[PDB]
Amino acid sequence: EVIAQLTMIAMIGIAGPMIIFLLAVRRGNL
Amino acid sequence: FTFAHAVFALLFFFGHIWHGARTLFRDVFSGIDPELSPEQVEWGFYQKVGDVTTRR
Amino acid sequence: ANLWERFCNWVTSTDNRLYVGWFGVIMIPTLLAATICFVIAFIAAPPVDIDGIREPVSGSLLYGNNIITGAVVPSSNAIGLHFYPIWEAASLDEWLYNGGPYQLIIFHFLLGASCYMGRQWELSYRLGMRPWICVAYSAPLASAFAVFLIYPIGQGSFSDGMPLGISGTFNFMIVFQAEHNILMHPFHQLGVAGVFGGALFCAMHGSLVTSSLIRETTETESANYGYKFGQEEETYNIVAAHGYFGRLIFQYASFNNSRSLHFFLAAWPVVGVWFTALGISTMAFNLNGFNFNHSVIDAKGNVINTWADIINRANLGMEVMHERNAHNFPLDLA
Amino acid sequence: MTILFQLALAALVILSFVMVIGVPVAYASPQDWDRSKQLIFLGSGLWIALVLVVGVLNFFVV
Amino acid sequence: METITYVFIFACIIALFFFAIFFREPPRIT
Amino acid sequence: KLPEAYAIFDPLVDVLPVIPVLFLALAFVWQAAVGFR
Amino acid sequence: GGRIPLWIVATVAGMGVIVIVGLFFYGAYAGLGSSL
Amino acid sequence: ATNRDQESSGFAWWAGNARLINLSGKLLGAHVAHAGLIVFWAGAMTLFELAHFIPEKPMYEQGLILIPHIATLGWGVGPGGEVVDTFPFFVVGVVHLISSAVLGFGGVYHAIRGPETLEEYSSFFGYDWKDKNKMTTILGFHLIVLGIGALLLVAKAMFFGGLYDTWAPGGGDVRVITNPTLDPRVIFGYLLKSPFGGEGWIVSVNNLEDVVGGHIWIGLICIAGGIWHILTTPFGWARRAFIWSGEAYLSYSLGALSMMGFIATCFVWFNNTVYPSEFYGPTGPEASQAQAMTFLIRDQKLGANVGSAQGPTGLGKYLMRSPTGEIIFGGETMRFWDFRGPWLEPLRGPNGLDLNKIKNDIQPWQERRAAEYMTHAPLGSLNSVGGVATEINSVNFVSPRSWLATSHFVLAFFFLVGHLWHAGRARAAAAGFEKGIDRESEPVLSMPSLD
Amino acid sequence: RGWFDILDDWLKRDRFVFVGWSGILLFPCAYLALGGWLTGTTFVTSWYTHGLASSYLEGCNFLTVAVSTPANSMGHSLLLLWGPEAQGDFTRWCQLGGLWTFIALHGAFGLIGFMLRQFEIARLVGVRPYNAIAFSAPIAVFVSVFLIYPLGQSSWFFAPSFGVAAIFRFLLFFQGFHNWTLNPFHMMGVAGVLGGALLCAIHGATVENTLFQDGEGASTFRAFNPTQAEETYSMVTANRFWSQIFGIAFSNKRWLHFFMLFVPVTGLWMSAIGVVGLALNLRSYDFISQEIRAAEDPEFETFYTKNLLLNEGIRAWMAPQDQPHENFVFPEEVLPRGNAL
Ligand code: CLA
Ligand code: CLA
Ligand code: CLA
Ligand code: CLA
Ligand SMILES: C=Cc1c(C)c2cc3nc(c4c5[nH]c(cc6nc(cc1[nH]2)C(C)=C6CC)c(C)c5C(=O)[C@@H]4C(=O)OC)[C@@H](CCC(=O)OC/C=C(\C)CCC[C@H](C)CCC[C@H](C)CCCC(C)C)[C@@H]3C
Ligand SMILES: CC1=C(/C=C/C(C)=C/C=C/C(C)=C/C=C/C=C(C)/C=C/C=C(C)/C=C/C2=C(C)CCCC2(C)C)C(C)(C)CCC1
Ligand SMILES: CC1=C(/C=C/C(C)=C/C=C/C(C)=C/C=C/C=C(C)/C=C/C=C(C)/C=C/C2=C(C)CCCC2(C)C)C(C)(C)CCC1
Ligand SMILES: CC1=C(/C=C/C(C)=C/C=C/C(C)=C/C=C/C=C(C)/C=C/C=C(C)/C=C/C2=C(C)CCCC2(C)C)C(C)(C)CCC1
Ligand SMILES: CC1=C(/C=C/C(C)=C/C=C/C(C)=C/C=C/C=C(C)/C=C/C=C(C)/C=C/C2=C(C)CCCC2(C)C)C(C)(C)CCC1
Ligand code: OEY
Ligand SMILES: [Cl-]
Ligand SMILES: [Cl-]
Ligand SMILES: [Fe+2]
Repeated sequence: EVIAQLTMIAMIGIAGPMIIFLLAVRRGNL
Repeated sequence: FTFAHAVFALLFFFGHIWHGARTLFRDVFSGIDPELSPEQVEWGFYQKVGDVTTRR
Repeated sequence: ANLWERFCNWVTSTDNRLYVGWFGVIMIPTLLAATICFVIAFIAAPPVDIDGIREPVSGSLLYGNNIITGAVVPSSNAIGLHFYPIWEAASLDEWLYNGGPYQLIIFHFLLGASCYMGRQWELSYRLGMRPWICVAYSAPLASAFAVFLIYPIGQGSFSDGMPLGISGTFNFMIVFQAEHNILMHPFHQLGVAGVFGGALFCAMHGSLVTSSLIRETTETESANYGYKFGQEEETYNIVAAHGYFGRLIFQYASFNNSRSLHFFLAAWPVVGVWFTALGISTMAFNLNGFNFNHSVIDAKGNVINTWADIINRANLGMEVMHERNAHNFPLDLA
Repeated sequence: MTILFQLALAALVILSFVMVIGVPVAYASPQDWDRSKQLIFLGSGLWIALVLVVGVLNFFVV
Repeated sequence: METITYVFIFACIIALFFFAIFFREPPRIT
Repeated sequence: KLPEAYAIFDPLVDVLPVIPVLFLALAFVWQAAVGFR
Repeated sequence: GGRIPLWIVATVAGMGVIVIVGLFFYGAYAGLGSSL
Repeated sequence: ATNRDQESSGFAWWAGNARLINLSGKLLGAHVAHAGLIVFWAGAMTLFELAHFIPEKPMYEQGLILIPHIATLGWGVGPGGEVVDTFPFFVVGVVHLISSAVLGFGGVYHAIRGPETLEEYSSFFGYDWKDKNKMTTILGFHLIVLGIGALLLVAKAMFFGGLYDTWAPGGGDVRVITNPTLDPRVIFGYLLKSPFGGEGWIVSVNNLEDVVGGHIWIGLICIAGGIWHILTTPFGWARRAFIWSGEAYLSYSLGALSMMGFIATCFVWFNNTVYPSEFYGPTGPEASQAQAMTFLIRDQKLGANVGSAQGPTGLGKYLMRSPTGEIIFGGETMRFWDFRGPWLEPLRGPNGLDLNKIKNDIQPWQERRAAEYMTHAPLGSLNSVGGVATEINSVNFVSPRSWLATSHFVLAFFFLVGHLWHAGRARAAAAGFEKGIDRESEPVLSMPSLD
Repeated sequence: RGWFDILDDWLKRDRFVFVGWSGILLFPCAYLALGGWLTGTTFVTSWYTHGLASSYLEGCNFLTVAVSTPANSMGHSLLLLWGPEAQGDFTRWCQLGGLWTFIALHGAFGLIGFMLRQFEIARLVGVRPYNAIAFSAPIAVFVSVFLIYPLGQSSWFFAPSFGVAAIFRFLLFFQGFHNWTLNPFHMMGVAGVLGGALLCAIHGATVENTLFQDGEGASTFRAFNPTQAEETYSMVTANRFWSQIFGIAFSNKRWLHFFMLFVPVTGLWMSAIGVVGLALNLRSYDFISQEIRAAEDPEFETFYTKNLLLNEGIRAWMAPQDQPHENFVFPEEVLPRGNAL
């Protein structure tokens, strides 16, 4: 119910920092 | 009576601070030493703050 | 050259003892009219029916006021937000009764102070300065617009604008607490941080710079003569002020860049006062301070009062006595 | 076809969720401008189709 | 008498303003 | 209410409006990444 | 001495406060202090 | 290091978006991506409101600001503003939100992959801030686009179902407009009205005919100005008056937006035509007039002659005269006698409120509306305790009118600060002393003393 | 080297957080002021002293938590934990208000410690102690408001409770019972604080907007070296600006920063004095001349009379619950109220 809400926003939120993370490994163009 | 003395006591606290400071800081009342270097005020140069004898 | 160019050149001249400027062309007349009206109303104007209930409030010195009690009284609630120039009255007597001076003073004043702000930009342009002093002044300007203009608009009447007086201001503040719980509004809490912190940082900066003045005088002359106007070199040792203040707290809670330190001084109060002017400006539209009245209750449901409930008893005292004759119906909806 | 519209709809959502992380990493990685050109150009048509497919299915369930 | 007194003090301050602007010690560049 | 078909997405929908604030936050995570050059 | 990059600890630590505070605002509406 | 750090671009990280000033392609991405965010919010928020929406409660009891915008356009609503089909709300929601992703896609492409600068890839899209012909052409294109948009509203009102009309009899209803007002004596009379009490400048527009007709004029005005500017170049006088720089244009628009937010603020606070109270709740004035009406009704039923009742001050307890003689409600609400609303206008006569209509013609629906509105006055606390500041917790209400007016005042204020900041800086940067004073040519040092 | 000299050495060591002799007083009293506040706003009630909830534990939030004053029935007791009232019983101490005196008195000695620390560090670095002197105004405020004021009243009950909304209540008590807005010592304090805020803002903005171009980037912060000789902004262009904008201007940098010290420091001191008066109920409450006229002339009204009516509503509406130990029973019919409300 609220785990539904909190699990969605858990995933949406980490989504952003992950992009930054992935692009660092590939010595991406940060 | 009470009003005036409590008021006067309070103000006289400030005179104690004013004249106490002027005694203990008489040397720099007209200003700080114009030839004072960061080895004396910056961090680490001396092991004891202010003591020039504590190099390194 | 031609006549218009001579005039333009005098108007914008950086050699006039007081800069005039294009903003100054509007500011000067409007500030003069506000000031002359204000001085004459404060001394001699007869009682004003602020609340529109034929219950005139005496604000002026000749009608039995002193400096602390006197005021130019806001215009009648019967007028609301209608424009009430002198020429809309049937006579000066009617205009004085209904509070017209107040309108004339605040409108000319808001205009002139708006142009005082633009003048600050303009002179800084002619001098080759950076332009953002006028941004700093926008905080007090915004504040004045809030008590004299925005809050009347939200509430439907200049009669609820802040009076032009010492006690009138207190009246305004008490009433505002009862209708808006401004003490419980974060934007006003930010204003208090702004001005307490402003005063703190003021005293700090002055104390810290003064602490590290360079011995340039004897003990029998003012230390102030150690500084000569225009002088190339600085007269205090910022390294010494950092060394003192970094030890007072710790090294990085202290500033060593003079520009960052002064930008902090500008920003702290300016921002805080912006927030408090926004506080008045949004409570103008009745988005009031936090309400925690009967917020705590026990297992059965009795109210367990907090300090918020105690504040609310004061608020209720102000509510039920203010404008004691002007309410016929139970809710004070404006 | 009830359960078949929820099918398409989480397809959209599990594709958006991929396309959201993937497209910016793809773009600012120098390695595979071309190894990944096909990817995004496909997920795109795939995304769009899914939106359209979910758009017609709505008018069979909603 | 009290009105005269308040008005007189206010009027002295306005006169102070004038002298303090126009008859200031001129700041000069030593 | 949403259309009952999309009810199973109600909690996704409750969190979606705050997503634009995460963009502001994501800019600071990114400059922290690049060390505020 | 520096095996975990600072930008990471920042993000972890931030979202940690966001959660704790988020919870305090939740409790403003639930249970004790909610007026209910 | 393609700008993108402080050594090369001259701006620190906390003003890094100023690194983009002369990178037209990266700058294009920032704007499209940001447009993405705006259309996303329109979409996510509307769906959020839909999921939380109970059609039996008034809109204004449920914290909705966007669905009332859709209802005013004539979708999903019937007589008296009853919600009769939520499906259109859903549609507005999903289409904006879907659309945000294409926008999203386009901005992130341009800001990362695409050419950082556009002016060598194609001479039509690339631009120089200082090109006065290129700038007015972009202005002209956007002018035309705006003009179309205004005509879209006209199209909805005249050809595609109409608008919610709070003044339509039977208590309000959607209604097609067929006689927009074109007389420019009316349309532009609104612009010359005073903004003060009882006139209200353009906020006072109180019928949908004037609204639709204004949007015909504005659409055609914007389309004609678009062409003007596409074909013209600024005249000598205008060139000498403005600063021609990216940052100056920015400051002109911050100025514009500030002015508009303040106007919006007063629109939502005072106007109950294009912000119907069916949807937004009563106006502050409306709620206060409604209170006096409610207690007039109660006491008249008990036997009070409300026209002859002298209140404590000597003014009528229920009815008094405005300063030009109109019969208005008494008590503090005397400041609000400029209020006009559909629930109230039936009691109005040539000399104001009509005592015979008050003694005979008050219908139960007016009593209901006046009680409803008096108890949804737009007063409430920041944590949404409804009522005056001294009210106890219980009622969880803050009027959409408060929310929309406070948010946009705040926003309009900071955008005026932005204007002053960026206008000042643009002037300084154009004169070349925005980084400080040149020690070797300090201007005041070459000036005579004031004294 | 005697042992006193060796202990000096270690106390005055250059570390991340300087200690000094002044530390021995400062750090323990400060920590415990802070600690007992946190502890008490988190866990401790005001039920037995005030009839109020006051902790997170009870459901209060950051704005309504307080460490509240002891009950009026304690008088001015020190409320020592080992004293006649609580008799060493920690729980009873918390319940009778002992945390308020704990915080009040540890805080007092901590402020002492801090000022001595200001003096101690000044001496060793070799600067003038104007900062310590500036700290005297916060000490006058704290002493006047928190100690002197209740010592003149019936008990510590009427000192301020340590809480955001508790302090707001204190503000309003002072309006309704002392008419403190009317008090010229408060008015001078307002001038010093708003005036200091003004000086803070206008000085910072002037420096920022008269800077010299000492670098080539648009971030102007990086064009300052703390060891440079030269003024980083132009006093001469600052002076001309303000001379022509406002008619006068500072021309002396020393006087300007001395004035910045003086204005807010002198204002807090003036307000302290007014509060010492109020300790005794020696208020500027009334203007006798207005009252003689108003009593005789029902048509004479001013903002001064309107405000007392408000004061009167505050007193009667708030006293029963604000001073529960008085068992004030005010029937509805005695409550002052205007029409309708
Ligand atoms: C976003 C909208 C927009 C913007 C930014 C511009 C911007 C510009 N226009 Mg264009 N214009 C537009 C829309 C716009 N226009 C539309 C829709 C039309 C259709 C009518 C026109 C018609 C038009 C003409 C005919 C001309 C311009 C010109 C110009 C340039 C000079 C403007 C100037 O001096 O400002 C205004 C500044 C002034 C100093 C004017 C002073 C007048 C007073 C102070 C303002 C009040 C007058 C107001 C219009 C009416 C009062 C309303 C009131 C009751 C509220 C500038 C690039 C001029 C130019 O150089 O053209 C090549 C020009 O001659 N524009
Ligand atoms: C609406 C907000 C907004 C927008 C649109 C931009 C946009 C931009 N910024 Mg600005 N910025 C912002 C807020 C914003 N910023 C804030 C708040 C700060 C302060 C922290 C800054 C600080 C800042 C600095 C310091 C700099 C910029 C720069 C730039 C440009 C290039 C950035 C780059 O190379 O990314 C590189 C980063 C990455 C590749 C990491 C990933 C970023 C992508 C875009 C994430 C997208 C996620 C999204 C969910 C995608 C999936 C959706 C898909 C299905 C459509 C770009 C146009 C740079 C510039 O001017 O270049 C010369 C620059 O140097 N900005
Ligand atoms: C105002 C916004 C805007 C602007 C000015 C540009 C401008 C440009 N883009 Mg970008 N772009 C945008 C938005 C924008 N784009 C969006 C939203 C997307 C994602 C969908 C993209 C994706 C994109 C890519 C992937 C590429 C470009 C490229 C280009 C260049 C050539 C485009 C061209 O010749 O098309 C020619 C124009 C047409 C064929 C006209 C038809 C296009 C549509 C149907 C117009 C419809 C307008 C619409 C209905 C109006 C309403 C919008 C909304 C309110 C609903 C040019 C610099 C190219 C580039 O940089 O070179 C490599 C490139 O590869 N753009
Ligand atoms: C042919 C020229 C042209 C046209 C028509 C447009 C059109 C547009 N640009 Mg502009 N732009 C252009 C060239 C053009 N651009 C150039 C050369 C540059 C520099 C490279 C830019 C840079 C630019 C930026 C930076 C941005 C835009 C944006 C926009 C959109 C504004 C959103 C809006 O107001 O919708 C609100 C809705 C309405 C006002 C009413 C409904 C919209 C109607 C139906 C769309 C009709 C548009 C259609 C193309 C016009 C008919 C043809 C016309 C020539 C007669 C709009 C679609 C913004 C945007 O959203 O882009 C993503 C934006 O941020 N443009
Ligand atoms: C609300 C107003 C306000 C606060 C909170 C405040 C705070 C402070 N001012 C300080 C300094 C100063 N303040 C100065 C002038 C002023 N200070 C002012 C107003 C304030 N100043 C004003 C208006 C002025 C202008 C005259 C100067 C000149 C200085 C400094 O030099 C000094 C500094 O470094 O500034 C940055 C610091 C003292 C550090 C210290 O004693 O640590 C030790 C901590 C101790 C001993 C604990 C104190 C115990 C307190 C008194 C009681 C307990 C309070 C609870 C913990 C919290 C209660 C919270 C509720 C009441 C809501 C501290 C940050
Ligand atoms: C619609 C939709 C979608 C999409 C979505 C998206 C688009 C998302 C986004 C997302 C995002 C966009 C996110 C982001 C996030 C972020 C974050 C989470 C951040 C945080 C931050 C922090 C915490 C910070 C910290 C810090 C730093 C880093 C540095 C400095 C300091 C500080 C502390 C500030 C999907 C697919 C699902 C599907 C369904 C629908
Ligand atoms: C550039 C840049 C940036 C920015 C970015 C941006 C701003 C972005 C945007 C983006 C965007 C703007 C995106 C969007 C996307 C979206 C999406 C992804 C969507 C999707 C949708 C869907 C999938 C839907 C579905 C559904 C339906 C249909 C129904 C209901 C339910 C649901 C909701 C599920 C930053 C600052 C960070 C950094 C630097 C650079
Ligand atoms: C839709 C509508 C309508 C109509 C509308 C219209 C028709 C409007 C118009 C509008 C307009 C028609 C506006 C205009 C505006 C104007 C402006 C806003 C101006 C400004 C200007 C300026 C800003 C200037 C400046 C300057 C100067 C003065 C000097 C030199 C420098 C410069 C250039 C800076 C109505 C209400 C009926 C109804 C409803 C809806
Ligand atoms: C009293 C006493 C004592 C002592 C005690 C103490 C020492 C305590 C401690 C305590 C403490 C020491 C504690 C602490 C606490 C803390 C806290 C509880 C905090 C919180 C915070 C927060 C929650 C924050 C957050 C935030 C905000 C709010 C805003 C901005 C952002 C941030 C995130 C930062 C003894 C032993 C003698 C015993 C007897 C009595
Ligand atoms: O607060 Mn109370 O509310 Ca704003 O109006 Mn209704 O009463 Mn009266 O005139 Mn001035 O004051
Ligand atoms: Cl009153
Ligand atoms: Cl009333
Ligand atoms: Fe300074």
